[PDB]
Amino acid sequence: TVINNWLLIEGHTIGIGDSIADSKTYQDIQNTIKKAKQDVIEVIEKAH
Amino acid sequence: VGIRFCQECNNMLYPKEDKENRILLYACRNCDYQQEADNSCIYVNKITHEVDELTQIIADVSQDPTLPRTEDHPCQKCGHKEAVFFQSHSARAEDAMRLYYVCTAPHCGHRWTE
Ligand SMILES: [Zn+2]
Ligand SMILES: [Zn+2]
Repeated sequence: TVINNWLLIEGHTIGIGDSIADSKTYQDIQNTIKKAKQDVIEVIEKAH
Repeated sequence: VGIRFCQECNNMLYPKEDKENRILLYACRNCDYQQEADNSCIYVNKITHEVDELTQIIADVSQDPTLPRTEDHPCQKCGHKEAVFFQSHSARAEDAMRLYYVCTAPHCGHRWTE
């Protein structure tokens, strides 16, 4: 009871802004994915 | 290693032993036919079966639009730039991810593995 009635004051939510990171983080994630793709391509070629 | 057929009833020749001369004979049991066995070997068993796939690879595979092709590795015979490559494509091939290239361009049909 007391915690719900305090959240009546503070409030809680979820939104689009909660599901997006900074542009630097997006660039880092893209760089990591590109590096992973390059490494797996190199592994495929080495196995070939 | 192979199978030889009779010429009278066209049945299968089984190996027989010529007791009097001590030579391998192929004698059909459907009739009385007996023939001299040239190879002197009957059965060969490659249980590890180090078989070459390019002998089982047909040239028209190069006509497949669903197969990848690179200009990196040229043909040995005709030196054509573009060649289609694919894996073993065969079961019980042990553990093999090696590449079997087939040269494109008509009437070439050359194949090679690297
Ligand atoms: Zn016969
Ligand atoms: Zn060629």
